[PDB]
This record gives sequence, structure tokens and C-alpha cells, in this order.
Amino acid sequence: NTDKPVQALMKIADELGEIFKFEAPGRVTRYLSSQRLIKEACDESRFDKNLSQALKFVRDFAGDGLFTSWTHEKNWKKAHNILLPSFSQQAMKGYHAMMVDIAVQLVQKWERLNADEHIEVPEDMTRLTLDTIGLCGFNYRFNSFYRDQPHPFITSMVRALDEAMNKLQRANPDDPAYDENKRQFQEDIKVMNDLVDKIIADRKASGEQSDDLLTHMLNGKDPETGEPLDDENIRYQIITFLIAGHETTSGLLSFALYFLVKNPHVLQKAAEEAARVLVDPVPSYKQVKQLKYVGMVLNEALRLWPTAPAFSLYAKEDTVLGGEYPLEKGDELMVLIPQLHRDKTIWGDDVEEFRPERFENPSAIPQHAFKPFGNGQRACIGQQFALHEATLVLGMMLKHFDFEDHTNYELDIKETLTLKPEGFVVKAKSKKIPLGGI
Amino acid sequence: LNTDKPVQALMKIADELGEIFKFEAPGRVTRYLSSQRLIKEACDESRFDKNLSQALKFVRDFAGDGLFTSWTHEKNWKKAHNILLPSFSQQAMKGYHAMMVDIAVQLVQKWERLNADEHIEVPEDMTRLTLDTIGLCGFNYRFNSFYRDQPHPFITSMVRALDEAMNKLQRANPDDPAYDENKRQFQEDIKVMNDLVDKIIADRKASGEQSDDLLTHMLNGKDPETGEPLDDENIRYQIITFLIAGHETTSGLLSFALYFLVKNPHVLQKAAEEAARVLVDPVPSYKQVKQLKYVGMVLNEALRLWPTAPAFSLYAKEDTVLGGEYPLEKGDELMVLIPQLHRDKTIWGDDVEEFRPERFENPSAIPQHAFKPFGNGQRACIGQQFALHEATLVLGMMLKHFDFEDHTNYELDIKETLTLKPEGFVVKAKSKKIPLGGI
Amino acid sequence: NTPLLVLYGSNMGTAEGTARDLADIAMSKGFAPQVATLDSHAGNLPREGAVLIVTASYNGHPPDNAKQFVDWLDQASADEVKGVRYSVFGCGDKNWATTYQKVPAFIDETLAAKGAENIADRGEADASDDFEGTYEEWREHMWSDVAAYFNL
Ligand code: HEM
Ligand code: HEM
Ligand SMILES: Cc1cc2nc3c(=O)[nH]c(=O)nc-3n(C[C@H](O)[C@H](O)[C@H](O)COP(=O)(O)O)c2cc1C
Repeated sequence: NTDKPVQALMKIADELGEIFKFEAPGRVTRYLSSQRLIKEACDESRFDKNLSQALKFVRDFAGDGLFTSWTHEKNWKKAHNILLPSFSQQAMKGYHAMMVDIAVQLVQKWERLNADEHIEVPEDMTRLTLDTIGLCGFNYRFNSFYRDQPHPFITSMVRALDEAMNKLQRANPDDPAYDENKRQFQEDIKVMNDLVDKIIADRKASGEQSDDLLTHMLNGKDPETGEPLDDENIRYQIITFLIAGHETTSGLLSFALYFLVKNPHVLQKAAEEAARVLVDPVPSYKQVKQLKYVGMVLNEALRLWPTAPAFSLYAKEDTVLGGEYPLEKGDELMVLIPQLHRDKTIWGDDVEEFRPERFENPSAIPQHAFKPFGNGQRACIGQQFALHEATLVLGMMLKHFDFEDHTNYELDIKETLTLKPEGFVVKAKSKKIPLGGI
Repeated sequence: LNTDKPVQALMKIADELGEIFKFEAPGRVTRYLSSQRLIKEACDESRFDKNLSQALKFVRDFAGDGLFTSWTHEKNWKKAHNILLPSFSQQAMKGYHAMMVDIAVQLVQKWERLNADEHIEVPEDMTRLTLDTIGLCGFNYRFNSFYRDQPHPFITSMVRALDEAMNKLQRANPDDPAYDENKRQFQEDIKVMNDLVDKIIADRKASGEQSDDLLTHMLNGKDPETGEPLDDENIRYQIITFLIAGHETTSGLLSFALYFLVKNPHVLQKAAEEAARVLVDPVPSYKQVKQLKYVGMVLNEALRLWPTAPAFSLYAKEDTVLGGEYPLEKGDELMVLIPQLHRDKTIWGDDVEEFRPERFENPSAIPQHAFKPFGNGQRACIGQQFALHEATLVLGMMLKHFDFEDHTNYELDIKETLTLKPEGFVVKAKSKKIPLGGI
Repeated sequence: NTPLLVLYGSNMGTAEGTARDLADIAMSKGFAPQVATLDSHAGNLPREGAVLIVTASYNGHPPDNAKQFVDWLDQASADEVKGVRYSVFGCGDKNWATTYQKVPAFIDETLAAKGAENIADRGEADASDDFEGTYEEWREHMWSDVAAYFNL
């Protein structure tokens, strides 16, 4: 069928409307795309998170971390309540310094390019988000900007996710051609577990611990049981944060830069705000909070291409949707976030336009009209982290450089578990403003 | 007479036979000098001149008639020497300074970003430092060595062609079919070197060189004697020459220096105390590097013990007598063993093998020709001020920003190529957490 | 395009690079400069234009490429130095006590007790301090002294 299923389902939504069904032996799936029905599907007394096949395949190395767990599983609610404080807006203050630490490495790499060279945007942004979660998460440096070949953990993580995704399109999974994939798959899990299992034990034996996600997990307790997550789940959560945030966040940054160079007067306006607000060699937390238009630029990129483009739900019981579409208990609903974000009775008639101004008055926006981070208790726990990273980095980007779309890039959106502007490249022209760490 | 450590083998022999001894091959006579008095005599330019050893002749296959691999009487040595000499002065170092700090900052930041259980490969990181430093200061080009596992394609090819040239010296059978891939690989590396540097030169001529670096001086320089500038080809050979003459010599200096410091912790402490007193801004200024006097002494004393270009060759211009005792014929070869010279007890005292920076506290106390880590006369190292500026700066920043650990209790092992290096020298750095430019 | 001959006495190249630097700025000031060692024009001082003399000292003695010049200068005085309009720049180190700038000084004052057209007072560089300051002072003052003297 297609390598671009969500974009394909969007075209079908364009023709069939707010709901349509696909059926296989046993599996029926309905695809929801209006604010009107999605609003109902977001009632957690009626619908809960479903694990699609993709997540089931990712679960082979993410285990019962938060992202690939059922709501009913013990380790889900326990981890959810233990880690929730670690991800609040308040906690962002304590991650900011190390966020800046990797953001400086990004800006210094670009400062140090020869004039004939160019920038691989999703590539660099993935380097940055991976190293940021590693450092902010468990005080570990992948040092991605010091390498051609990523750190062995990252190579394996990326390879295992790719195999998980590739497994989905495989007609003959047990063909002998896939025997090496399978062995490599087991090799990659061992790499990941062995590195993460070691970092955890070292910290446990550590007598001068920090205040990162790893220490919050090592000290967090389950209210009822009075006990913390065991070290395997903690390892699963660490792998989970890298998996769930590395390409989602990098995609956001990539699409945001895409839409800025294609919309030069919006770039200018964003850049004029970075210059006014980022008045110190290194950004402060308050200052990042003052980047409102950069904040709106990101929200508009999320609106047009939310980088985790779909989430799956199941009917917890027989029920009727929109008062006219009956559901059986267990029926899966698929929420097409990019279609939702183009709901004309919500956003108006210019839904393909890149207009950050839409977010001028967030109170304007109706509940369940904008959902790039999912829904309710199963929403993205890393939303604040992600937005703080992206705002900080985009702001520093717009402060230190002018951007040229030297190839006149044609948008080509690659779909995996996430979305990305495949092959998007640019050229940066220094404004020659020094920073922190030089 | 096989061994992979000839200079070291020859110092041993010098300890047995003294200030002069000779090896003979079918058509070659080589005398090796170890005493300040004979070397002093051999450095009389009206009597002796630079000889191109076989090694230098092998490197000439890619370094061409750049300064290092040229005979004194060659047109382009004379021209290039006359045109570049002022660009290599101590004063000239003031405008190279900022780009030296640029790469020095990258080295410091790399070590700050290491995880606790990793370590530092010293000659490997000093070489990345010096190669990028020479490229940026010399011709505004960033190899960005600290952003890769595999070096920039130029560097890969240069290091390989030089290793090939050294290897040829020990090939019993160069024409064996196994050396075929080597020969064609050699031509490929030459082509990547020539192509990149040529392109940079051409882009700059076109660009109108709105810079003030060595390449600027070479394109704009005029040899007074002949009135003509260097041509594009020789200019490229000079650029190739700066990288090869300068990357592992300087590399090795900084590495031997750190070796002696961690082997001599009280000396380390004293240099660190001076780096801490003098380097008071986030990044060193030119004036502050010149105030790193003890750091300087440390560097001269490491160059005394293991000067990283440890031998240079000379030929008698006419038949003559040496020390009033040793007849030489026109064209006879003299090899100066600099680490032996540096151990002459009649000059330095009996404690020659001891790391003691304090020897150099009084420059007037050192006689002429007692200390020659940078060779002799018009053929002495044109890069001497560049290299000492880079090393004093970088070693000062290293000592300001970190404490060091000889965590493996490293056993000195001196690998010999065109240069000397403490092979396998590794340390652990512990940050003092001082920002280089701000937080 | 007046004739500017620059001679050096150098063992380690400080004086030789300074000399070649001067000849490079002369070319920019329309001269017809020539660079050579000191003891190679021993007796052949230019009886026209001017001769800049850049030299170091070694323990009170001339560098290896300057010895023939000075000796010629010391004893030999018969072949007078009349017509020769010169100037001297000294490369020295304060770290050498009693011998500080002895050779440049010797040459400078000896040249004058033999019929001097000293167009510009000698200049000194202390390697142990601010050699480019003094070199800079002497230089600017220097070009002007010779400027006014001849042409402009
Ligand atoms: C712009 C960036 C991001 C986007 C658009 C995004 C979006 C998503 C979405 C849509 C969900 C719901 C999944 C579902 O219903 O199946 C979610 C959950 C998740 N995300 Fe993100 N995410 C982002 C980055 C992050 C980052 C940076 C982290 C981690 C540090 C993170 C950690 C997670 C986790 C752990 C879950 C599962 C939460 C739970 O079910 O309890 N995400 N994310
Ligand atoms: C601490 C490091 C260094 C040491 C110990 C060193 C040593 C020497 C020695 C011993 C010679 C004379 C070789 C001979 O007589 O055959 C020499 C020549 C040379 N050096 Fe270096 N060198 C150093 C750094 C540099 C650097 C950084 C550069 C470049 C910027 C450089 C450029 C060259 C050149 C071009 C020559 C040939 C000069 C000529 O004959 O005209 N060297 N060096
Ligand atoms: C062995 C030795 C002796 C020196 N003696 C003197 C001296 O007598 N008077 C002086 O002013 N400087 C003295 N100097 C300082 C040098 O003249 C100074 O380094 C000069 O700049 C070197 O110039 P050059 O590289 O062209 O030879 C001496 C230096 C050395 C190495």
C-alpha cells in the first residue's frame, strides 16, 4: 500500500469526512478527523489508549515504560504518578542549564562550518534532542556532535526502532532473509539494556546523587505499596524517554525552520523577537518564557504537521459516537491529528496557511481542537520538556544566524512512528554574536 | 642494522663511542654528532649546508619544493624563505592568536564534556588541535577534527601519504605486488591534497583575500631579489608543508610536556599555579600567554629531553676537517642527534636525564648551540614562534581548567617516525569547572 | 624609486625577518630595496640612497653572518664610509647584562667616527619586553627622517 499512510488517510478524510472505516478479518478501525467526534473520543470514561501494532513492536525494547504500557498495567499508573512532578513547567527550570549546554554545541557547530557547506536540519536537530534527553535525564553525554558514527547506544536504539517499523510492512516475516534482522534486533536490545542497566546501578551506588529523572525515579514511591519502580522499569522509562522524544521534538524544530524559511516575513518577526529578548550571551529560563512569538511559530508547525501524527483508542464499552455511529466494546478509534488541526469549522478557511497569529489568544481555542500531545492522562508527559527545548533552541537559532533555503527545498514528509521533513537542508549565515561556551 | 627506533638506538651508541661515530653503506658515509662542540662546528653555514635525507626525499613526493623538502640552492626555497620569514615572526603571532584560542577552546570543551569513566588520548587530541590550528590560522579553513571519528578527507590522505613515505624506508622490496595498492593509494592521496588546496588558493585569489593569514601573505608577497611572487603551485606545496612540518612536532611537544608534568606532580603544581595567576579572563590574551614564563620553561625542558624533530642532516660543502681531527670529503653527511646534544654533561651538568624546568630560568646561562630543538641557521624551523605560541597557550589553558591523572601509570614508549611521540599516552582529566568564555 | 639597501646580522632570524619586513614596507613606499647579510656588503656600503642595518648581538659579538662586516669596520677604516647615509636597528635582549645591544651600537657609532650620514637615530628592540613597540617607534620615525631627507 503506502509508505505515507497518515498523509494518505488525510486525503481520504478530505473526501469521506469526519469518520470512515477500514476492515480486516477481526480488526475494524475507524478514522476520526473532526473536533466534534474527537471531542467525544477524548472522554476517558468512554475511551482509553489503545496500543497499535507499532507500539507492540516498540514494546519489545521499551517494555512497560509509560509510552507502550496499557493504562491498566500496574507499572503505568505508578510510573505516571512518580514522574509527573519531574516533567512539570516548574521542573523545567532545573533542566534549562543542561538544555543550554547542548544548544550551544548546536550553534557552535554551525558557527564553525566553512562557507561552502550546508546544514542537515532533521539530522542536527536529532543529535541535539538525543543529547539533551541523555544529559537532562540521567547526566549522560552521548557527545553526538563529536561523532560521525553515533554512540553505540544511539546506533542500536535507532536500528531497533527502524526494525520495529519495518516489521510492520513485512509480508513474509519468517523469510530467511530476515534472520539477520532478528539477530541484530536481539543484539541491539542487549546494547541498550546493558548501557542503561549500568548507568542505573552506578547511580544507586552513588553517594552524591543529583536531581534528574534518574534520581527522581530512584527515590519515587508508589503511594499504596510504599515502594519505587524496580530497576528494570526505570531502565524501560529511560529508553522510553529517548525513543518518545528524540524524533518528535527534532521534527518540530525541523518543520518550524521549514515554515520559517518558506515564510520569510514570519522568520523576520520571530528573529526580531529573539534579538530583543535574548540579550545575554546565554539564554535564561525567564527569557525563554518571554519568547511568545517563537512559541506561536512552534504551535503552528505542530498544527500543520504534528510530529506524532496519530494516537489510537478503544471503546471501553458499547457506545454511540456523534449520536449516530454505534461502537462495540474494544473497537479501535484512530485520531488523525493533522486532519483535526485542519477542521474548518474550528480554524476557519485558511487551514493550510502557516499563520502563527492563530495562537495569539489561546483561550480562543476550544477544548480538543488542538491535540499534538495526545489526550488526558495518556497525554505526552514530555510536552513541557519538548516545548522548552524547542523554544530555547529555535530562539538561539534565530538570534545567531540568517537562514537561506539555498536548494529551494520541496517538502517531502517521511513517515515512521513520527513525521519529518526528509532531506530538508539550509545554509546558515552567522550574525557573528558570541555566546556561552566560547 | 634494523630497529624501529633509530634515534634512540643511536643515542645508546653515542653513550658508548662518544661525540662522533660513523656507519657505512656501499656508497654512503654517515657521521653522527652528539657533542655541543662538534655540532657547533657543523652549524657553520659557510662550511656545511642542509642535506635532504631519504625520508625528506620521500616526503618531497607530495610536499614538493616547499621549504622543508627543498635544497638551499633551489630557486623556490630562496623565494619562499624571503617572502614568508616576516609572516612567521613573534609579532605576527598577535594576529594568529585569536584563531589559536578558537581551536584551543574546542580542545578544552571536549575534555569538559567527557563522562567520568572515559579518558584522554593525548597525542591524538594534540594532533587534532594542531592540525585544525594550522589550517585555520594558515588559510582560514576548518577541518573540524573535533566533530568527527574519521578525520577530514584531506587529513586522512596527508597522514596516510606521510605514513606511506616513512614505510618506504623499511620496504625490502618496494616493487612487490603487495605494494601495488599502496602506490595507487599514494597517487590518490596526492590528488585529494592537491585538489583541495588548489581550490582553496583559487577561491581566495578570486575572493580577493580579505584576510591576513599565511595564504594572504603568499599570494601578495614579492621576493625582492627576483621581484616575483610565489606561483600557485609552490604556494600549495607550502601549505601542505606547514601541516606536515607542524602537526606532529607540536603535537608531540605538548604530549611529552604533559607526560613529564604528571610524572613530576610538584612541577605540575607549579605550572598550574602560574596558569591560575596569569590567565584571569575567560580566554587568554596574547599578552597573558607571553607571561606564562614557567609554562615556557616546562616546554623547553620537554624539548630538551625529547625534541620532537630529533635529528637533522648536513653535508660538507667542500672537503674539510672537523674538530681539527676528522677529515671529511665534499658531500659527506653529518647527522646531528639533538637529544644527545641536549644531554651533553659538559654543558647541562650531570643531571641531564632529570626533568627540571628551572634550567631555563636564566637564558643567558645557556651557551649558543647547546639547545637546538628547532634546527640551525637559515634552515632552522620557520614555524618556531607559531609552535611555541600554540603550545604555551594550550598548555596554559589545560593546566588552568583541569587536574590530571596518570591513571594507568603510563610507561613511556617513544614511537619514531619523522617525529617523536609518547605512544599510547593517556590521562584522565578532572574539571576545575572554570568556564572558557562564560557559562 | 630610491635605493634602500637592508642588511642583516642574524643567527636565529629575528633580525633577518625584521630586515625583510622593512624591505617589504619600503616596496610599499616606492623604494628599490635590497636585502642581504651584513658581512656580504663588507666594504660595499651604498654611496647612494640609504642603508638600513638590522642586527643582533651574541654575548657581545656579531652574528655569524656579520663578523666579516664588523671586523672590516673595526680595524679597516681607511676605505672611509663617506657618502653612506644609513640608520641602525638593534635586536637585543635585556637578559644579556653588560652586552646589551653592543653590536648595533658598535656599528652605529663606528660608522659615524668614519664619516656618517646618519639620517635616522638608531632603534632598539628588547626581546624581554616590548620589541614591537620600539620596533614600531623607530620605524615610523625612520621613514619620515629619510622622507624629508630625500623625496616624498
Ligand atoms: C514536540 C514533541 C513531542 C510530541 C509532538 C509528542 C507527542 C506525543 C503524543 C501525541 C503522545 C500520545 C501517545 C499515544 O496516545 O499513543 C505522547 C506520549 C508520550 N510522550 Fe511525547 N511527544 C513529544 C516529545 C516528548 C518528549 C521530549 C518526551 C520525553 C522526554 C516525551 C515522552 C512521552 C511519553 C513517555 C509518552 C507516554 C505518556 C503516557 O502515556 O503516560 N514526548 N507524546
Ligand atoms: C615544536 C615543534 C616543532 C619543532 C620541534 C620543529 C623542528 C624543526 C626542525 C628541527 C627543522 C629543521 C629540519 C632540517 O634541518 O632538516 C624544522 C624545519 C621546518 N619547520 Fe619546524 N618544527 C616545529 C614546528 C613547526 C611548525 C608549527 C611549522 C609550521 C607552521 C613548522 C615549519 C617548518 C618548516 C616549513 C621548516 C623548513 C624551513 C626551511 O628550511 O626553510 N615547524 N622544524
Ligand atoms: C647565546 C646568546 C647570546 C646573546 N647575547 C646578547 C648580547 O650580548 N647582547 C644583546 O643585546 N642580546 C643578546 N642576545 C639576545 C639576542 O640578540 C636576541 O635573541 C636577538 O633577538 C636574536 O636575533 P637573531 O635571531 O636574528 O639572531 C643573546 C642571545 C643568545 C641566544
